[PDB]
Amino acid sequence: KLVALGINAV
Amino acid sequence: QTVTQSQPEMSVQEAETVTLSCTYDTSENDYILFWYKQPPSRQMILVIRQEAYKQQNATENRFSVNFQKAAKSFSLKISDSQLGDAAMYFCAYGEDDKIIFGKGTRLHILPNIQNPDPAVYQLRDSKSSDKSVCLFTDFDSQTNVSQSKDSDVYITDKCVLDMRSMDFKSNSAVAWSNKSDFACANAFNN
Amino acid sequence: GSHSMRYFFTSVSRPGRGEPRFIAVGYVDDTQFVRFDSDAASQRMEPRAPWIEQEGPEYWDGETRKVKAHSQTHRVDLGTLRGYYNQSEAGSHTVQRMYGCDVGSDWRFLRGYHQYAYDGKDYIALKEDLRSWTAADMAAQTTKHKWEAAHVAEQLRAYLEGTCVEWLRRYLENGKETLQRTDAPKTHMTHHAVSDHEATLRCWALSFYPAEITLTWQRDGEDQTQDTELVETRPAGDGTFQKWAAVVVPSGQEQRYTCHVQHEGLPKPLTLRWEA
Amino acid sequence: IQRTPKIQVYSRHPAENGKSNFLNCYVSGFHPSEIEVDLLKNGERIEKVEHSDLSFSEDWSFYLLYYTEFTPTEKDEYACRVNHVTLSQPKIVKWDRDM
Amino acid sequence: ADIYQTPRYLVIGTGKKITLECSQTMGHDKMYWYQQDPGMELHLIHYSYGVNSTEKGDLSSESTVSRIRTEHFPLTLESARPSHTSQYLCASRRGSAELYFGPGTRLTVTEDLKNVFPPEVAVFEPSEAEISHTQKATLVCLATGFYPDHVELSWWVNGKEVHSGVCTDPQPLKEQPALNDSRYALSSRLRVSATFWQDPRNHFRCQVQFYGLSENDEWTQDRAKPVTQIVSAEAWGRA
Repeated sequence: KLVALGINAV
Repeated sequence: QTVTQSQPEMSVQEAETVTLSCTYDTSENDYILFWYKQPPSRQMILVIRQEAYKQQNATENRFSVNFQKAAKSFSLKISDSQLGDAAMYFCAYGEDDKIIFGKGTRLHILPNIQNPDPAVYQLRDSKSSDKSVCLFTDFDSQTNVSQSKDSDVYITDKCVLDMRSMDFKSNSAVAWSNKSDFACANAFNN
Repeated sequence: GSHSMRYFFTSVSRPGRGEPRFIAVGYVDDTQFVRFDSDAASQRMEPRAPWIEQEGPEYWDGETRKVKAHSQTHRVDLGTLRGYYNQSEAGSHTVQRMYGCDVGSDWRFLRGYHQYAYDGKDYIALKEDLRSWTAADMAAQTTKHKWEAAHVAEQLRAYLEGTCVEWLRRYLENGKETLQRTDAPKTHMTHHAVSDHEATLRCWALSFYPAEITLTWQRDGEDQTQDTELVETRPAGDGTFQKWAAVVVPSGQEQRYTCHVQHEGLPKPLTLRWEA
Repeated sequence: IQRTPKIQVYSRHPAENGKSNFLNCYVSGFHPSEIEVDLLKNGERIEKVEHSDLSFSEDWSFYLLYYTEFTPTEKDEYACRVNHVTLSQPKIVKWDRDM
Repeated sequence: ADIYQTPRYLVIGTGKKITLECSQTMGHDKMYWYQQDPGMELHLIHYSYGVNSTEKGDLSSESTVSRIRTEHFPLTLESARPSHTSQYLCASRRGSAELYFGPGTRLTVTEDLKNVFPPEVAVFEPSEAEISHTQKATLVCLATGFYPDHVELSWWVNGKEVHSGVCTDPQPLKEQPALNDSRYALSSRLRVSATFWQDPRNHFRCQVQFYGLSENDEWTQDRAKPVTQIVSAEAWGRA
């Protein structure tokens, strides 16, 4: 199950 | 919808506690939840923010939340209600994308009217040119002003007034028209 | 034994010729279960091992949404980084992201990872404490601080400790009959004679799962010398793996070299001497 | 940081004549992604070859697996021809069963 | 430093094209555009991950904006229509966490630009019966026959704006509720002590900011140009 909260543009 | 606020309106006495209800639908475990206040300025302001991995506490202010993940419930508790808490309250769900809001709850705050003195007064005139206005004031906060049954007469909604320096508050509504038959004794009479 | 979930993301810009190519893959140990390819038809997260197919359409719609959000963030990233490093709008560059959890034999959280790379070189990485970032580069210092203000680490830590392990456990249950099953190595030796003075020996392990294997040659109390040739473990294509380990003996006497094979599929380690 | 492909050519099962099988070519440790990979039957040249999804190791280097069904014979020759950025010219690796 | 929306108010007339500026200096990557009807629901209408990124939510007209030279995230309605009448809320996001809303743009699209009228303001004086029975005095203020409902009423005593003792209707009234052009009416109330009212040194004013037409477009016809302006009525203490 992938990340739903935590990926941000660099 | 995905975020549900199933009470569009709520009203409470001054100095009392209210719990605005929110539930949501997600097939996800990681996310964040929010409450957002929108008073008559229409300026959206964050009230409180709950991440899905956090525990009790925070909280922090005169506003708390009762967050229950398995229940998928994110209740907002507002205690010692002041008149400044009158506003729209929204509940919201957020992921990396997106954030979506529930439909929203409009909250009214009924003042404590210590000494009710209902009365309709006629305001002198404005300057030799109407519409000369009627004024209904000093009724208690449970009182219902019904809108005008007739399209040539206009009635406003009720309205709380706060005299900060005299620590005194007052409800009121305004009525006006042309109908030559027009007097203030008949105005609010309905 | 111990287990892991890992996702691998690749974004390759395609200057002028369309939108970036984006590839995403998911694994439990050495078994792929999901994939996404921005240049396939479905535009959907797709199943790749039988046991994942069991999840309902909420899952597929969910993982399709998030993976695309990964992609979109990468698509922005490529524009960001092209700026950071003064590179030209023409010419391809690559973003890579990888993340996942480890659990031990008791199915409990061991460790987590979230690393990122630009044009194949490290860029930014979540340290093992899962509270701190490692950023070699200047541009990655910029990223560090922004993510620090955003509490990215705090979110990733959760996922890693929560969602990532819980669902790893769910997958290990559902794919129990294959994920938790071991296929032992089928081993054999072979002897290829370079020069009349020299002979080469390759120790084989075939049909094994998982990939984790160690192959140690010996001449009774010897190990790797700058001679030991140990190739990368490779996929057999059927879900098992293959690997070999060689040694050259200028010996006319291949004795007494031993190959030693170790795997979760073998109850006891194997010892293998040469034949005739 | 350009990295050049390691190339292995091998069969899924130990090879037997006239017995159906799959011919692998496993390219690894390369960067960047773009890569050209062919399976040669007597130097030219197999169609309908499939390959795994692009993934990568912990040094960020890429790996792909290319494969097609085939039935071996004592006489046919098979090799893997690979071309990449880091290579001056297509590198042909021959499949030696053992023999 | 903060997040910004311009213009605060706008009136246009159907078919015309319009752009709503939203700018933000907080370094934020994700930005969003919500549209809010008088029925108050917040509809995600566009968002964005960072520069080059745009995606829709729905709603005719504007629904794509642009995002290149900074963010900077301008919505644009090509060919406006009465449907587009609403609040337009722009917002910026810290990471994947909370939002930071701009003030909003209140947009009214009208069927004809000569449906635009400024408010007439009158102040009505406290009744002697109120004063006598209550020992307090309420002034009422009425702002009438204005379109669009883009106004900010404020009360002023002796040259300073007041807030204690004030109540303005939460929303105005359509004077002619059968029209789509309907001009509005807004009432308000300042309550003061009897002594303070009956003091002739004391000055009272009701101030209505009206937002309407601008330099850009465009006035033939008469009745004076209904440009942005302030209208006031006043009264003095009477004993």
